[PDB]
Amino acid sequence: EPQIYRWIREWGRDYVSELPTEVQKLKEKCDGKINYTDKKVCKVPPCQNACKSYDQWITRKKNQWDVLSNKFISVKNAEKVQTAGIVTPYDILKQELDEFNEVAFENEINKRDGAYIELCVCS
Amino acid sequence: DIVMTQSPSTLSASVGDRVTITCRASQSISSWLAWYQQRPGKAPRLLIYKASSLLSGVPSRFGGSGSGTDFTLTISSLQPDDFATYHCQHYNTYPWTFGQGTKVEIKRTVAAPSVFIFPPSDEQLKSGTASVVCLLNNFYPREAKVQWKVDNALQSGNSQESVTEQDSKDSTYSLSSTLTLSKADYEKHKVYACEVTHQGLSSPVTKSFNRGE
Amino acid sequence: EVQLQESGPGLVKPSETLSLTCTVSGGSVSSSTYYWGWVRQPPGKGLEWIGSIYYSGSTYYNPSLKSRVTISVDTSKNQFSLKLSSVTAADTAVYYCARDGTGALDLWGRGTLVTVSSASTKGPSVFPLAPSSKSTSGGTAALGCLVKDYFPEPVTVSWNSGALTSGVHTFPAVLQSSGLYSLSSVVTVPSSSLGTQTYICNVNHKPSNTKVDKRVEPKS
Repeated sequence: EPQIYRWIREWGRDYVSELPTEVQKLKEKCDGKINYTDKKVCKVPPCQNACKSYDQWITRKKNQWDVLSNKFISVKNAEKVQTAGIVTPYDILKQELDEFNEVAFENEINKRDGAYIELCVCS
Repeated sequence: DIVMTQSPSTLSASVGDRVTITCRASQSISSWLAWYQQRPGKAPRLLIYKASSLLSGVPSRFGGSGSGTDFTLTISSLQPDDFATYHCQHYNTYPWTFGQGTKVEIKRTVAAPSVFIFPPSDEQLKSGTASVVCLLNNFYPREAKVQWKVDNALQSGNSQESVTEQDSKDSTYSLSSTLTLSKADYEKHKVYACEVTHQGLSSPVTKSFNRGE
Repeated sequence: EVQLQESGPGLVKPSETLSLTCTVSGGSVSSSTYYWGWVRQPPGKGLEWIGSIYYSGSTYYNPSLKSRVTISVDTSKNQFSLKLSSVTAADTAVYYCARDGTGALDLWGRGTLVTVSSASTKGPSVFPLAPSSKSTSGGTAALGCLVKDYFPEPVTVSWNSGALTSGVHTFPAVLQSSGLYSLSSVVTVPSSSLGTQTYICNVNHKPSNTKVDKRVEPKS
C-alpha cells in the first residue's frame, strides 16, 4: 500500500531533521575536552538532565518506528503487489533520504550510537 | 579477550548448493556478531549484523542465525560470485575480534586450458636474462602439470608458477609459468616448449617455438 | 556515495613509524553516530581490528597494539589517521580504514599494502608478451606484458586505460630469489584485430611513482 510508504517517508524526514537538534542539545551540556577524566554525565546535573531528555525522545522514536515497521510488515503480508527494490522499511528510507545508513539508524534508535555512548554513558 | 573460531577453514560446493559456515565464541556474545565477505582483490563488505539482520543491498541468499556462543552463516543457493573469504566478528565488548576466515571455492564441470607460449622479448635479452612464459587459460579443476623442455631436456628448479583466483563468472582458473634463464643459456638452445597435462585434455598439449624462428 | 580513501607510504623501514590517512569523500568524518577505524590483514592471516576513534577525539584500541598505536581525527580536513610505531616485518599487512558502526564495520576502504623492509623501492621493467605469428586465423590470440623486478608490491595493470577488461588476467606476483617481484598480465583478443587495434598495458607502481605504458604488437 502506498499509504504506509508515505507515513514512513514523512516519519523519516521528520526524524532526520530532529536528530541533529537533539544531539546538539546534548553537546551543549555534555561536551568537554578529551582530557582522560570523567565524562560530564558522571556528576554534572545539567548534562544528566539533557541525557534524560534525549533518552525520552529516542525511546519515543524507537516506539514509533516499531509501530510503523509492524504496519509495513502487515501491509506487505496482506497485499500481493510489490514496490521495486523495497524489501524492508529501511529500503523506503534509503530510497527517499539523502545518505540514510541502516546501521547508523539502528544504533541511534537502540542508544548504541557514538553520541549517546560518548555523552551519556559514564566513563 | 574473546576468541572467535570459524569452521571449516575452506569448503568447496557447486552452484546452487546450500553452504553453512559456523562461528564459535570463547564466551557468550549475545547477538553482537557480524559476518563479512571479501571477494578477490576487494576490501571486505558487511553482509550481516546483530547475528541475523541482512544489510540492505546484500543478496537475500545470505542469512545469519544463532545467539550466545554458536553462530551460523548460510548461503541458501551458492552463486559463482560467492567465491570469497567469509569472516565472523563479535562486537559484544572491546576489543572487536574476528574469526580466522572461511574460503568458499566453487565446483564446476571440467574445462580444458587453452595454451600459449611466449618467447623473451628482444628488449629483455639486452640486459642479460631471458624469461619464457607459458599461459594456461580458463581451465578447471586447478590441478595442472606444466613441464618445460629446452631442446627436449626436461627442466626443473628454474621456473615459477602463478595462478589466478577462481573467475567470478565462469569459476575457472588461469596459470602462468615463467622459465628464467641467463641470456647465455637461452642463446645456447633452439627449441623451447611447455607441455601441459590436465584432466580436460585427452593427451598432453605442447606449445613450442624455435629461438629466432 | 560515501567513499573512504587511504593514503600513505607502502614501504616503511623496521623501527620507524607507519603512518596512514583515510579521507572521507561524499560524506563527513564529523558523524555524531559513527566511529572510524582501522583493521589490518597480514598476508595469509586473519583480520585484526587496530582501533577506532570518535570525531570528538575519543579512542578505543586493541590491547595487542595499545603501547604503539595512535589514531587521530582532523574534522577540519575530513580525515582520520593511524600511526604505528617501532614496526617490524610482523606489521607488513594490508591496512583498511573503515566506518565503525559501534562494532558493525559497514563501509571499508580498498586497503593499502604496507611492507616493512630495509630494502629500497625499485620500479618495474615492462616487456611485451607479443602475440604469436601462428595465432589462429579468424580465432583468438593471446598477448600480454611481463612486469619484472619491482619492490615492494603492488603494481596495478590495466589495458587501454580500462577500455579492455574482458579476458584480462593479471597474475599474482611471485617473489624472485633476488628479493624483487615479477608478474605477467595477459589478455585474449581476436586474431583478426592484431595489426589494426592498438593494445597498451598501463603499469602503475605507486611506491616508485612510476607509470609505464607499453604498446604490445606482433614481433615481425
